Amino acid sequence: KNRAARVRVSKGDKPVTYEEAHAPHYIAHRKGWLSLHTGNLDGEDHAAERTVEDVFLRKFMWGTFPGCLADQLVLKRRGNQLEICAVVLRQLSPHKYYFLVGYSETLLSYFYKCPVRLHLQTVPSKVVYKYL
Amino acid sequence: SEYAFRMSRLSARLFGEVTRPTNSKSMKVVKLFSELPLAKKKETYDWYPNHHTYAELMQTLRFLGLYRDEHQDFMDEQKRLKKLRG
Amino acid sequence: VDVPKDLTKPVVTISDEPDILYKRLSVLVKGHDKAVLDSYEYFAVLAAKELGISIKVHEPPRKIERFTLLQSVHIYKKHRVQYEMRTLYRCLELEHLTGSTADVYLEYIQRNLPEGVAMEVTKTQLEQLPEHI
Amino acid sequence: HYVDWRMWRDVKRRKMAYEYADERLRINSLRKNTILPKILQDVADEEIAALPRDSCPVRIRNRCVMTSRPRGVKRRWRLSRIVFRHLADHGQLSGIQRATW
Amino acid sequence: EVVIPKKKTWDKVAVLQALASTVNRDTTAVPYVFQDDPYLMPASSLESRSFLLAKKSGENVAKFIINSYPKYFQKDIAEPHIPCLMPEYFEPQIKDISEAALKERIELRKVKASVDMF
Amino acid sequence: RRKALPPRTEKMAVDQDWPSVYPVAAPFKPSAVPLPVRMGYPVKKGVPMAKEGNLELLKIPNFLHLTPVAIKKHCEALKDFCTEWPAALDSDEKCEKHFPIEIDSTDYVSSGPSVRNPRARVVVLRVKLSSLNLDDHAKKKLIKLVGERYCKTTDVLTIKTDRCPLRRQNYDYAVYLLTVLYHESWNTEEWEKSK
Amino acid sequence: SLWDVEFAKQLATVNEQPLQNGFEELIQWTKEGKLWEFPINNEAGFDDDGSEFHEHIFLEKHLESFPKQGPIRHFMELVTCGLSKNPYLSVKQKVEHIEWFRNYFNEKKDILK
RNA sequence: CCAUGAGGUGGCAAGAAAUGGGCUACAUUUUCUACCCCAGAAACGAUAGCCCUUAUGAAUAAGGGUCGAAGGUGGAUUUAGCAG
Ligand SMILES: [Mg+2]
Ligand SMILES: [Mg+2]
Ligand SMILES: [Mg+2]
Ligand SMILES: [Mg+2]
Repeated sequence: KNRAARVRVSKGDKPVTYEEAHAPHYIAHRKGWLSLHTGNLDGEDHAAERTVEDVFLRKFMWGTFPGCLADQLVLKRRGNQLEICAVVLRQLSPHKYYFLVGYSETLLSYFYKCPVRLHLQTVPSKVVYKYL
Repeated sequence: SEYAFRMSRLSARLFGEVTRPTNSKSMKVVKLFSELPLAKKKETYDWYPNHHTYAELMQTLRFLGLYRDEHQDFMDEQKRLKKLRG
Repeated sequence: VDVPKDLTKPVVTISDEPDILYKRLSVLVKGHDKAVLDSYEYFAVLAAKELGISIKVHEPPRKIERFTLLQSVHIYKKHRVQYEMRTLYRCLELEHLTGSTADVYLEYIQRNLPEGVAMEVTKTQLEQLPEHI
Repeated sequence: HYVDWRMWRDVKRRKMAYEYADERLRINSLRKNTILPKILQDVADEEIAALPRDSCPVRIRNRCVMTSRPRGVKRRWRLSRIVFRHLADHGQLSGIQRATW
Repeated sequence: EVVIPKKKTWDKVAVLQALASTVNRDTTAVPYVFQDDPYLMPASSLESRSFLLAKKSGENVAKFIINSYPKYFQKDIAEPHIPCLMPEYFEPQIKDISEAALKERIELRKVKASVDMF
Repeated sequence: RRKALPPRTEKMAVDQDWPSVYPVAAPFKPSAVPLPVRMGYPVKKGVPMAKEGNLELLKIPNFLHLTPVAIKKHCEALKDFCTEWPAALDSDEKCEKHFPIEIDSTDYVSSGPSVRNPRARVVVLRVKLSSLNLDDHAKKKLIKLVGERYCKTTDVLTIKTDRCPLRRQNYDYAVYLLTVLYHESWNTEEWEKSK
Repeated sequence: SLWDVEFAKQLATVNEQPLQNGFEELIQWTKEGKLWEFPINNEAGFDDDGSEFHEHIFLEKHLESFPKQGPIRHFMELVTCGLSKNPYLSVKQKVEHIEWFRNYFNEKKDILK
């Protein structure tokens, strides 16, 4: 019995989505990697820096867009430019959405001295994979 | 042979290395000042970005009141509870 | 209906210095997804065909590195957890390729990267003999 | 705001070792060389001995960044095995598969 | 004897100018500055104005935070140093009439100039 | 309160400028994409998840941009800019005859903000001595000096250069090294004449 | 010149308008220089102050104040060898190394053994 | 919460003893020599100790000389194993 990146089976009255529904030994078989970079490949370096920085990205963005997200993010790093993809709920106003988007994007660009972009997909209610 | 010895001398004079013979404790200096020390290599100097910077940034940003820190809300709520209960 | 009249074309100058002659542009793409690698390779070969240059491709073997971790935290030497990093190689060689063609094609592809891929250029260019020899 | 005072000490040691890395290499070469005067070698030895503490790169330790665990830390990723397993299970990092071969 | 094509020189932006002129404007699509999803899709002039103004206000907020706490972003992690990304410094130096006068035209205000004339 | 407009599927016509609606790399944006393709582990008596909440299509790399039509268009556009290779050079023997001194550098490119990487300094070069030396004494001298930088099977002398961090510094050092090496192989010494 | 710059920035503000294309965004990023300059030579900048391979490797001109046989000569020749082998420490760092060594054995010149 | 927190010097980390897991060998299928398999000799065994050298360190490991013994297949208390 191993407990790792898996949700306990409940009565069947709580939504669960694809990524946490599937096991961590199903990552490459039936999932995709959340972060996209080449530091893990051979010949590259700074993999520790990549991991720490992208973990900080995820933390800061999850906590600066609280209550609207319902799933993990998608990071896409093609050379210099960084891209983020999020799925959120239509809870708060588009005013707040755009304001926080611009604010956080400017902060990340200024901090990492790097071109950053981010996109968001609104959903009325978080898509459930199954009821476990 | 002296011929091969002088061949090596010329090759060293051409490619940079010392022509005169040298011991291993003398090539020590060569390879030391060739390869940088671990203390100077950034692998040791910068083992990770500064928790100082990160935590100070997030603390000031909470003081601004934008990042709803769940862990900090937990901590200070239980702090309030303990200071209420004595 | 909206079709522009005068298409703005960038300025170009043919400097007096002659362009460099690359003997071989050998690019090596390292990836994690063989399908993504195949798509990128199709893209590259189609671009090279449309630009009018020779092409060739072959797939070096998959390289894997694994290392064992203790599955639990405190005391469990029997039960470990394993991982593997798989890097997949793909090569593309281009011969009889001019310097400016190299510039334009590499700019195109370098803007057309996907994310999870590493790209290694090896450029082979011939030149004449020096004057001091 | 480091994880703990042992991490604080380790970072101080690393900083000192870096900001006196060159001089240590120079005098260590001047020591370990053999053909030079042995009295000069001894001078360099006593100079190294008089150098301050926390200045050598041997006292530092390749600790983890997240949980401050000294042992079971990979030099490449700099993360403890536990946090590595954490992130691999959460699929946060890229291009790592379970070796079910 | 031998034929060699002549070398050419391009601007870093010229290639992308070509790529852009290659493609026409998107049809039946809002500006690229606006998002793509339908909920965030600005569907009126006044609301779109307010939206990109909120974005500009976030940009100004970013400027304010960076010029209020420069030391946080002081790290030049990126290999190419960029003053556009470096934090901004409108800080008068120590009392120095000559250097203060030279810094007048750098600070772009009037109180410093009044004090310097004084 | 607010309500989102319906997706662009019905709005987009059947004849449509896909290279224009997707000029550069961008997310999948199912609201804009009319294709109903799904991807996901189908549940028992079920099917994969719909394209809307299918974040795994975003996880995987994205190639909706740059369709085959887009690639055709951009290559037709850049055909005017790209130059042509000399027709006289159509074989490797002819190319190495015209320009014997081969030289090659290399470097990776990886995702991240920084771009320097030590391997940027490495370079190597090659030249066959069958046609360059034109003599025997200096040839024997040079082959005695060099230990393994040569290989007579394919008949090319190869030498690397990374002693300098800059590629141009490595290049200039290799050129000057070859020059001085030829100048020093030209002459000889009495201990070399005595063998 | 000053008022010319004022009028130039005014004209630039009048010109600047929001973009509509990712290609235009890329043009802007390359304008401010954050976007990498293809081809990636990994050396766009950092030319080592126009230093040269001979300035890096040949320290014979820096080595003048001691004979060509002594133990200080031996040590400093090995130093120059190692420095020339090291590419990244530039001519500056090499001359600071040699300066510190000069100071060392000249302040310990009381021996000459 | 003048501390049960924090900072800097040192040693601590041995065995009268029993036991566990691994290495060496209790021989001639062994030991040595060149090759790894058509040969020739011996009739073995120190990964411990003493001395010296070397690797990095500011301050254990490998190598060289000496020491050349214990040791004589324990069986059903019980370990691993169904083929590469
Ligand atoms: Mg188990
Ligand atoms: Mg240590
Ligand atoms: Mg205690
Ligand atoms: Mg030691």
